[PDB]
Amino acid sequence: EWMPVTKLGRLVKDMKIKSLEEIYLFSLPIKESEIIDFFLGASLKDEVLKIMPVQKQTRAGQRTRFKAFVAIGDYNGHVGLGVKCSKEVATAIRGAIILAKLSIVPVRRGYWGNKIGKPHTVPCKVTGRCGSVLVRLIPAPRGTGIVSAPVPKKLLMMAGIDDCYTSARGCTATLGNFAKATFDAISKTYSYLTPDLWKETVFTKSPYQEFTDHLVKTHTRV
Amino acid sequence: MQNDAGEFVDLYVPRKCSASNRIIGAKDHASIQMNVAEVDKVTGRFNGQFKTYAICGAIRRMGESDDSILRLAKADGIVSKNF
Amino acid sequence: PVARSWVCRKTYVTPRRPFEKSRLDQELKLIGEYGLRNKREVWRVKFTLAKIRKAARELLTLDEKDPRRLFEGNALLRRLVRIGVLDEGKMKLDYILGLKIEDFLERRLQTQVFKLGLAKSIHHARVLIRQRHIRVRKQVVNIPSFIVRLDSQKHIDFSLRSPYGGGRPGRVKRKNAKKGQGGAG
Amino acid sequence: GKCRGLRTARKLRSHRRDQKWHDKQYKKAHLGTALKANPFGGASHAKGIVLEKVGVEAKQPNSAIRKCVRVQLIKNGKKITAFVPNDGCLNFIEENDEVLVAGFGRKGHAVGDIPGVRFKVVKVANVSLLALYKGKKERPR
RNA sequence: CGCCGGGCAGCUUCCGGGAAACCAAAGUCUUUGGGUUCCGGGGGGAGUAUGGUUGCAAAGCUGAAACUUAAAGGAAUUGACGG
RNA sequence: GAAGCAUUUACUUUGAAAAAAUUAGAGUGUUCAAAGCAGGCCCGAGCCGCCUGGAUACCGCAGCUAGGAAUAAUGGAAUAGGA
RNA sequence: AAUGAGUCCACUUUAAAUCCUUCCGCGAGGAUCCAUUGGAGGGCAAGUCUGGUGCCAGCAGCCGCGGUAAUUCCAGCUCCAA
Ligand SMILES: [Mg+2]
Ligand SMILES: [Mg+2]
Ligand SMILES: [Mg+2]
Repeated sequence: EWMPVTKLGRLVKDMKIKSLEEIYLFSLPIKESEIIDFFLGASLKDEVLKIMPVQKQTRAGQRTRFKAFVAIGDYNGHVGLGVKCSKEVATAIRGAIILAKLSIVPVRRGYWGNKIGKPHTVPCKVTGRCGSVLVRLIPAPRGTGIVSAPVPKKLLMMAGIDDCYTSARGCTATLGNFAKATFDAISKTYSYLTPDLWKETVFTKSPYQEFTDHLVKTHTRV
Repeated sequence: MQNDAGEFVDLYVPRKCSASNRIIGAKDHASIQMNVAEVDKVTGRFNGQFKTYAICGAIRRMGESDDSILRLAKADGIVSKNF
Repeated sequence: PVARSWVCRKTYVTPRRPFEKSRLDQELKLIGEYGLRNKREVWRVKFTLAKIRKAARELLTLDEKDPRRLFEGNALLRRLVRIGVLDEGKMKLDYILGLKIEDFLERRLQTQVFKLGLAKSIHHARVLIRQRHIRVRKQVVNIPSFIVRLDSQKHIDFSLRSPYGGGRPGRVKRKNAKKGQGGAG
Repeated sequence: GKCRGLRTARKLRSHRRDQKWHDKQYKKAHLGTALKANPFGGASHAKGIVLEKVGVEAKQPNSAIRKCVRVQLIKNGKKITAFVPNDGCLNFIEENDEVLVAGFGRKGHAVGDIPGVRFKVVKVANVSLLALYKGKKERPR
């Protein structure tokens, strides 16, 4: 049973803030995965991209640990990608799933042209870097599908992006870097500034001051 | 956002920095949002209202958050205009 | 030196990666659920759709009110409407870009014969066509990949010579009846 | 950096072909030394006559005797060494037979642990070697 | 004690970059175009053979191919070893 | 309207001319299709036959033509041998 | 129950034929009227099943497999791809 120790977890558990988008809006750090499976429960799917057997050398031979790459997300605009290393595989997969939940991010979608229905593709061309890997996402028309290698295909399908031309560069056989670069481009969708976002922002109350009376009565400490 | 029929197709509308006018992203944990209290003209007591400024993490890492907040406070009639 | 034509083309394209698990599963679902013979028929249908989509994309890049865009867009939309894969309300190239091969596979003669109640069990609908029991309006067709137009849709029927329309029962029933009446009075 | 001027097409093109001579594949295809050196002369197969049956020791760390034949080609009568692939297929080939010889897979490069052998036997005298191995046909005796 | 210009450098910095070591240039690069010269294309064979050319010579410049090979390398990490 | 352009070019847009076939593409149920260039409609029968097609695009550079004139090059009065 | 693939009378086709097309008569129950090429360690879909061999014979484009319990050779069985 979830007993939260965070102001954000206390507000989430008591149904004071709903719809994770304002947690994103005020850009707060999420430090409990229970928030993420509270809001996005029964829609998150997770899959293991890779288990790699990492090693370090000792005088009594090698010490072999296992690193797990888990990509998570509902298919409607959120992904995270977590990575954890452990002495045994099942622990690594569990920890990678928790870390993937914690690092979840919203995906901006746009139109290739003639903005008719639901948004289906990336809103512009974005590029993520990790190590030597450079992944470039390019807007594609409807019904194109995702034209990619299998790993960014998995990540982009979990993002809810239906149609995307891609391009890569570098040592893409370094699947950790290549997954991280795809995740980087996906997050800089909302990092990007577009003329329809030029309108001046209006500042609403942060959740920490909107429910400060609830937080002083119920969270600390009783 | 704003497909041709007219409705808004966006998860949310992110904040923009009040100094550099850049998007404050969902994983920018160096970016603050600070309210500055107002006082009434006659006795200087807090009257329950405030003005809000958001600074992105890049400005707040340059060291220019101080001067930016001071200029925004000049522009909004906070303290001096002649300081 | 000769009065031949030599003009021909392939009607399909193989996938780039063999042994992709998801692609293999999807086209096996299409084969089993529509009663096809091999992967080549799936590939032929998706090649047809890809060529249509290429034409539609190239027209969409052009300027509106360009005479070529108007002429070829109207012709393409009229063609897709007359074969029934696109509705009359959706008369723009964006809806052309929204099509899927499950829309084209539904318009085959085999699918129509099964869905008209004229034969159960789509595999029985294939062998019924290939044995010359079925006719579009008056023409006997044994081609499971015949693409049925909207106008020639109400006229799918058993042929007048098969032993499901008119008479003349087949050689098996005739043989059994004649050996029965040779064995009896 | 490179020159970007509007009237620099001659410099760009001349530099590109002068630098195209610096990759292995373009030079191999376009110099003619490789075409003259290889015994097939640009052909994909060749016919020859078996001179003797040899066994080549496999490269380390593998250890075996790879059964080959010494073949002298009918045209341009160079002498090559061709592999005889399968478990017993050397016993089909008798001395002074007339074989067909194909490449061995890597476009004039040695393959596997077999040192210096670039060719394999297909169709010892005209019955094919696969049909002989599988029992489909037999030597024309 | 300061200011300006041109120099040889130094410290510091989440400017940004880079595989990293590091670099205020090695930045302003998939958000890729200021001008221009020279030059690389897996490791060897080999800066060898041959022709030419310069030199008194020693040698310099220009410069292959056959053949061979599945790695050779860079930067960091953990150990082991260090007269 | 006869004549000429107060520079001449590049550039750009237009118009003529760039074989057919092939390619793109319109029409047409070869029984479907690859193809082909065909076909379609009434006969209660004089019907001593009617309708319709065999499009269109593209065709680098060089050459020809008519508008624009920003960009880029270029030219006119300095021993005035100037208008 | 249904049908061709064949066998085959006739028409049609054609300069004369043939083939297709049309149509008599025969023509399916292991419907024996018999689907094949490559594979099953990874890349790359599919077995640590069994017998044999024992750094041999062989496989292997490349990493590699084989020295008496071979997921890789030679076979049987069962699977995979077109
Ligand atoms: Mg430069
Ligand atoms: Mg080299
Ligand atoms: Mg086997």
